[PDB]
Amino acid sequence: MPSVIVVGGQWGDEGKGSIVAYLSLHDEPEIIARGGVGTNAGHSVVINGKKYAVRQIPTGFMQTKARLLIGAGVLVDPEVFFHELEQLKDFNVKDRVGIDYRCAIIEEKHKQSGCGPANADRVMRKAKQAKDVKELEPYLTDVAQEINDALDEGSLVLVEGTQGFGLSLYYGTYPYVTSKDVTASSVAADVGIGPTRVDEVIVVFKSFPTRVGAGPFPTEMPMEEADRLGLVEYGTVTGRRRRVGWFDFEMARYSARINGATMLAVTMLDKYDKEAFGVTDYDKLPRKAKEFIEEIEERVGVPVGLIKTGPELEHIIDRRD
Repeated sequence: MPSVIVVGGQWGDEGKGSIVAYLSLHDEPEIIARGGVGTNAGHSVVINGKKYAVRQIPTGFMQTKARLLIGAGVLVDPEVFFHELEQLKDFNVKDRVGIDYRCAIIEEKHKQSGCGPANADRVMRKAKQAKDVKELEPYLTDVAQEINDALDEGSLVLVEGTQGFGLSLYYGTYPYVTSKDVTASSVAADVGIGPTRVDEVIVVFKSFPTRVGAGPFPTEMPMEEADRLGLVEYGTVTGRRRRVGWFDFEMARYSARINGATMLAVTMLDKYDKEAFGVTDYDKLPRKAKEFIEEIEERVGVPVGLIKTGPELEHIIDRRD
């Protein structure tokens, strides 16, 4: 059934984790594969007051009745993998987690995240694979296999990528980008699925774009201003203070076009307008809020099917009728 690919249209941290979590529970997909680079991104989600952060395992772990797979095109770090298996032991992920036996491994000599150096040898065919380490075996499998199997069985499959279009290796702010393409097409290749097998493509966006480290930020705002509006965010893995800037409709439109976005997702709308916090019904949104949304759909050319009005799961407006 309608396979959904979730990717970011900015510079990562758009809240891809929250969206995947919502869909995992509301839609109840049978498979939740993870794509992208590796563990250099910690997708977070707030489950009833408790904040979570995963870098290896998909952000759909809350859905016990579903397998969590990791695409072959994704780098795996044994240290973080097992760490999260313990952190999520309450969800019994260790029983439904599968790592493609063709995934590249991130060794300490790479970490010297290590995703960059890892891919360096990856394309140089010098790094080992998942089936080369003993610790990783009871989880090995063929993600491309299971995904296609369920896909033919009309089963729902949800895949999530990492980073954002802005960090794309091809269409990103080179050289200030990741070590690979993060478009919906790439994510599909990471899990082993044909482009014609993809039904829906959701490009996530957040009221205020953010950056991590050097890089061109046209809509960037003085951090002094980011403090007044209260948009100060810290990396879930580095604790680094991300740079903030106002929405970039131009980029949003472009990033949504190349990704062939069939749906748009907006998050942290409450940060743009306090009067929108908790809203579940679009019609119950304040003028200012509706203005922003409508403006996005007209500037991007794609309708927003999901709107996050808070960090909690219930804080979201689902209009995918």
